[PDB]
Amino acid sequence: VGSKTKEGVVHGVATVAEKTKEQVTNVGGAVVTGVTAVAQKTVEGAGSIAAATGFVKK
Amino acid sequence: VGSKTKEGVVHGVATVAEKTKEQVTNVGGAVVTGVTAVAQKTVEGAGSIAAATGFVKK
Amino acid sequence: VGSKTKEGVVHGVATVAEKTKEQVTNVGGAVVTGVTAVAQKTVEGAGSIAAATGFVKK
Amino acid sequence: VGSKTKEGVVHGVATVAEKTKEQVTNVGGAVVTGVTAVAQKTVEGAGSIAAATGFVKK
Amino acid sequence: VGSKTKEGVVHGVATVAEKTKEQVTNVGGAVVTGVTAVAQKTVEGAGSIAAATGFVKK
Amino acid sequence: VGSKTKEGVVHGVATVAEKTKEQVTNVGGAVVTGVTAVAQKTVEGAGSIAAATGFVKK
Amino acid sequence: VGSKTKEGVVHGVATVAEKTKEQVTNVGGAVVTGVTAVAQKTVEGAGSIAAATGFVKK
Amino acid sequence: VGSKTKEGVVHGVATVAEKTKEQVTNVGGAVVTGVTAVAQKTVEGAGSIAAATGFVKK
Ligand SMILES: Cc1cc(-c2ccc(/N=N/c3ccc4c(S(=O)(=O)O)cc(S(=O)(=O)O)c(N)c4c3O)c(C)c2)ccc1/N=N/c1ccc2c(S(=O)(=O)O)cc(S(=O)(=O)O)c(N)c2c1O
Ligand SMILES: Cc1cc(-c2ccc(/N=N/c3ccc4c(S(=O)(=O)O)cc(S(=O)(=O)O)c(N)c4c3O)c(C)c2)ccc1/N=N/c1ccc2c(S(=O)(=O)O)cc(S(=O)(=O)O)c(N)c2c1O
Ligand SMILES: Cc1cc(-c2ccc(/N=N/c3ccc4c(S(=O)(=O)O)cc(S(=O)(=O)O)c(N)c4c3O)c(C)c2)ccc1/N=N/c1ccc2c(S(=O)(=O)O)cc(S(=O)(=O)O)c(N)c2c1O
Ligand SMILES: Cc1cc(-c2ccc(/N=N/c3ccc4c(S(=O)(=O)O)cc(S(=O)(=O)O)c(N)c4c3O)c(C)c2)ccc1/N=N/c1ccc2c(S(=O)(=O)O)cc(S(=O)(=O)O)c(N)c2c1O
Ligand SMILES: Cc1cc(-c2ccc(/N=N/c3ccc4c(S(=O)(=O)O)cc(S(=O)(=O)O)c(N)c4c3O)c(C)c2)ccc1/N=N/c1ccc2c(S(=O)(=O)O)cc(S(=O)(=O)O)c(N)c2c1O
Ligand SMILES: Cc1cc(-c2ccc(/N=N/c3ccc4c(S(=O)(=O)O)cc(S(=O)(=O)O)c(N)c4c3O)c(C)c2)ccc1/N=N/c1ccc2c(S(=O)(=O)O)cc(S(=O)(=O)O)c(N)c2c1O
Ligand SMILES: Cc1cc(-c2ccc(/N=N/c3ccc4c(S(=O)(=O)O)cc(S(=O)(=O)O)c(N)c4c3O)c(C)c2)ccc1/N=N/c1ccc2c(S(=O)(=O)O)cc(S(=O)(=O)O)c(N)c2c1O
Ligand SMILES: Cc1cc(-c2ccc(/N=N/c3ccc4c(S(=O)(=O)O)cc(S(=O)(=O)O)c(N)c4c3O)c(C)c2)ccc1/N=N/c1ccc2c(S(=O)(=O)O)cc(S(=O)(=O)O)c(N)c2c1O
Ligand SMILES: Cc1cc(-c2ccc(/N=N/c3ccc4c(S(=O)(=O)O)cc(S(=O)(=O)O)c(N)c4c3O)c(C)c2)ccc1/N=N/c1ccc2c(S(=O)(=O)O)cc(S(=O)(=O)O)c(N)c2c1O
Ligand SMILES: Cc1cc(-c2ccc(/N=N/c3ccc4c(S(=O)(=O)O)cc(S(=O)(=O)O)c(N)c4c3O)c(C)c2)ccc1/N=N/c1ccc2c(S(=O)(=O)O)cc(S(=O)(=O)O)c(N)c2c1O
Ligand SMILES: Cc1cc(-c2ccc(/N=N/c3ccc4c(S(=O)(=O)O)cc(S(=O)(=O)O)c(N)c4c3O)c(C)c2)ccc1/N=N/c1ccc2c(S(=O)(=O)O)cc(S(=O)(=O)O)c(N)c2c1O
Repeated sequence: VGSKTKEGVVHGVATVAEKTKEQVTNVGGAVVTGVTAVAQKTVEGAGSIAAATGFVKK
Repeated sequence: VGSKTKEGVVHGVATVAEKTKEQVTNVGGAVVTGVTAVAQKTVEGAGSIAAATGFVKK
Repeated sequence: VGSKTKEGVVHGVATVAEKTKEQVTNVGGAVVTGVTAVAQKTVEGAGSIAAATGFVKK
Repeated sequence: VGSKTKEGVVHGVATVAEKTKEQVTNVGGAVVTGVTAVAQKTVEGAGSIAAATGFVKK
Repeated sequence: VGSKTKEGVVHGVATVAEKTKEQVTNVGGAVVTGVTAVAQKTVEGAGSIAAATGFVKK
Repeated sequence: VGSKTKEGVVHGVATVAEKTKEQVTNVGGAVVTGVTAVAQKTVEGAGSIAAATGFVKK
Repeated sequence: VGSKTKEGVVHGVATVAEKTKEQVTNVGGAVVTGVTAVAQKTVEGAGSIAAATGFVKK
Repeated sequence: VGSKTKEGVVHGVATVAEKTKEQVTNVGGAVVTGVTAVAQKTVEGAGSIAAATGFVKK
């Protein structure tokens, strides 16, 4: 019962970022800026890769 | 009972970002800016890759 | 019962960041800026790779 | 019952960061700036790789 | 008399070759197979980048 | 008389070769297989980057 | 008379070769297989970077 | 008369070769297999970086 399982895989990626200026200003919240070539696999779990989750209150 | 399973896979990607200026200003909330070549596979789970989830209140 | 399992894998990545200036200013919250070639696999667990999770209150 | 298990693996990565100036200013919160070629595998555990988790209060 | 001169330049390239098998058989001649991101600039010269130049005779 | 001269330049390149098998068989000639990120600048000269130049005779 | 001269330059390169098998068989000629990130600048000279130059005779 | 001269330069290179088997068989000729991050600058000279130059005769 031979079973192969290629899951949550990422291969053969090539990004090129040319940026003269890159700022992230944050006042009161969350920021999630740059993600590249990210992989995940959960079992009885909750995956949440890029989750900027803000709560401003008073 | 040989079963192959190629799931949640990402391969052969090539992005090129040329940006003279890139700003993200945040006041009170959330931001999720740049995601590229991201993969996921959950089992009994809730996947949520890029979720900027704000709550401004008073 | 020979089973192979290639899960949560990341291979063959090549990023190139050319940036003249890159600032992250943070006042009251969270920031998660640069992630590249990150992998994960949980079992009875909750994976959460890049999670800037802010709570501004009073 | 020969089972191979390549999980949470990261191989063949080559990043190149050219940055003339890179600042991270933090006032009251959290910051998580640069992650590259990071791998994880938990069993009965909660993986959380890059989690800038802020709580500003009064 | 300020003169800028961006000549013979190549920047921001990202190729991705996925090939299961790649053969080059040569019997009597020339072959020039793979060129990528190549640049040149001659002055009183003859540029000739990829020149497979065969002469079969008797 | 300030003159800048960016010539014969190559920057920001990222190739990714995934090849299961790659053979070059040569019998009587020339072969020039893999060139990547190559640069040149001659003055009173003849540039010739990849030149497989065969002469089969008798 | 301030003159800058960025010539024959190569910077910011990142190649990734994954090859299960790579053979070069040569019988009677020349072979030039793998060149990467090579730079040159001649003055009263003849540049010739990858030149497999065969002469089979009798 | 301040003149800067960045010529024949190579910087910021990162190659990664993963090869299960790599053979070069040579019978009667020349072979030039692996060159990476090579630089040159001649004045009244002839540069010739990778030149497999064969002469089979009788
Ligand atoms: C993209 C880019 C931006 C800037 C630059 C310049 C100024 C600046 N802000 N300045 C401020 C700000 C505020 C001021 C304020 S306030 O806001 O009220 O507080 C007040 C006052 S005042 O009351 O005293 O009047 C000021 N004076 C303020 C002020 O001066 C900022 C933010 C940015 C400069 C240069 C620039 N880019 N340069 C170029 C220029 C050339 C580039 C060239 S080339 O040489 O032309 O071939 C090529 C290339 S490429 O090959 O890579 O494509 C480039 N990328 C080139 C390039 O990027
Ligand atoms: C990367 C880069 C940054 C900037 C730049 C310049 C200034 C600056 N802010 N300055 C400020 C700020 C505030 C001031 C204020 S305030 O706001 O009230 O506080 C007041 C006053 S005042 O009342 O006294 O008037 C000021 N004077 C203020 C002021 O001066 C900042 C923030 C940034 C300019 C240029 C620049 N890039 N340069 C170039 C320029 C050239 C580049 C060239 S080339 O030589 O042209 O060929 C090539 C290449 S490439 O090969 O890599 O493509 C480049 N990348 C080049 C390049 O990047
Ligand atoms: C950077 C920057 C910041 C602010 C700023 C400063 C103070 C401030 N006050 N905070 C308050 C105050 C009161 C609060 C009160 S109250 O008193 O009862 O009313 C209550 C409550 S509560 O109930 O929630 O408890 C609060 N939370 C209150 C509160 O948070 C706040 C809110 C903000 C403002 C402006 C600012 N400017 N940023 C700059 C500044 C400069 C920039 C420049 S320069 O070179 O300097 O010219 C250039 C450039 S660009 O050309 O590149 O785009 C920029 N983008 C620049 C830039 O972005
Ligand atoms: C950097 C910077 C910071 C701020 C700043 C300063 C103070 C400040 N005060 N905080 C307060 C105060 C009071 C609070 C009160 S109260 O007293 O009862 O009213 C109550 C309450 S509560 O009830 O919630 O408990 C609060 N939370 C209060 C509170 O949070 C805060 C909130 C913020 C403001 C501005 C600022 N400027 N930054 C600059 C400054 C300069 C920048 C320049 S330059 O070169 O210098 O020209 C350039 C550039 S750019 O071209 O590259 O974009 C910039 N972006 C620059 C820039 O961003
Ligand atoms: C760096 C920097 C800092 C601040 C700054 C300073 C003090 C300050 N005061 N704190 C307060 C005060 C009161 C609080 C009060 S209250 O009194 O009841 O109201 C209550 C409460 S509470 O209820 O929460 O307990 C608080 N937490 C309060 C509080 O935190 C705060 C909040 C902030 C401000 C500005 C600032 N500037 N930064 C600089 C400064 C300079 C920068 C320069 S320069 O070369 O110097 O020109 C250049 C450049 S760039 O060109 O490269 O972008 C910059 N970015 C520069 C830059 O970013
Ligand atoms: C020359 C030659 C080549 C091969 C052969 C077969 C398969 C193969 N690839 N294998 C696979 C397979 C699976 C892959 C999987 S999976 O399915 O999920 O697990 C995934 C992935 S991936 O994740 O990376 O996408 C892969 N890349 C996989 C993959 O590459 C490769 C690269 C090469 C096989 C044989 C071969 N030549 N054999 C010869 C050759 C000659 C033979 C000759 S003769 O000399 O020509 O007369 C005679 C005789 S006989 O008379 O005795 O019958 C023979 N038996 C001869 C003979 O056997
Ligand atoms: C690889 C291969 C080679 C040849 C082959 C062998 C000998 C040969 N003889 N040479 C002669 C002979 C005489 C000359 C004469 S004469 O005697 O007066 O007439 C004169 C003159 S002259 O006047 O110019 O001086 C000559 N030059 C003469 C000359 O050059 C020559 C010319 C060629 C033949 C076939 C051959 N097969 N190749 C293979 C062989 C096998 C291949 C296989 S397998 O696994 O092995 O089954 C598979 C596969 S694939 O499925 O992947 O496509 C392949 N492609 C395979 C493959 O390509
Ligand atoms: C590898 C291979 C080589 C040749 C081969 C062998 C001998 C040979 N003889 N040369 C001669 C001979 C005589 C000359 C004469 S004469 O005696 O007066 O007539 C005169 C003159 S002259 O007047 O010009 O001076 C000459 N030049 C002569 C000459 O050049 C030559 C030219 C070539 C032939 C075949 C060959 N087989 N290779 C194989 C063999 C096997 C291959 C296999 S396998 O696994 O083994 O099944 C598989 C595969 S694939 O599936 O991957 O494609 C292959 N491609 C395989 C493959 O390519
Ligand atoms: C020349 C030759 C080569 C090989 C051979 C077979 C497999 C192989 N690779 N192995 C694997 C396998 C698994 C990998 C796995 S896994 O599955 O998850 O565990 C993972 C990974 S990864 O993580 O790095 O991606 C791998 N890289 C794995 C991998 O590389 C390599 C590199 C090479 C085998 C044999 C061989 N030649 N053998 C010959 C060769 C010739 C033989 C000849 S003859 O001279 O040609 O006439 C005759 C005869 S006979 O008459 O007695 O039958 C023979 N038996 C001959 C013979 O046996
Ligand atoms: C490797 C290999 C070699 C040859 C081979 C052997 C001898 C040979 N004879 N030479 C001659 C002879 C006579 C000359 C004459 S004459 O006598 O007057 O006619 C004249 C003249 S002259 O006038 O120029 O002076 C000459 N030059 C002559 C000449 O050069 C020559 C020419 C060639 C042949 C085949 C060969 N096979 N190679 C193999 C062999 C095996 C391969 C195998 S295996 O595992 O072993 O099954 C597998 C595989 S693969 O699956 O991975 O593709 C392969 N590719 C294999 C492979 O490539
Ligand atoms: C390794 C190998 C070598 C040769 C081979 C052997 C002898 C030979 N003889 N040379 C001659 C002879 C006579 C000359 C004469 S004459 O006597 O008057 O006729 C005249 C003249 S002249 O007038 O020009 O002066 C000459 N030049 C002559 C000449 O050059 C030559 C030329 C070549 C042949 C085959 C060979 N086999 N190699 C193998 C062998 C095995 C390979 C195997 S295995 O595991 O062993 O199965 C596998 C594999 S693979 O799967 O990985 O591809 C392989 N590729 C293998 C492989 O390549």
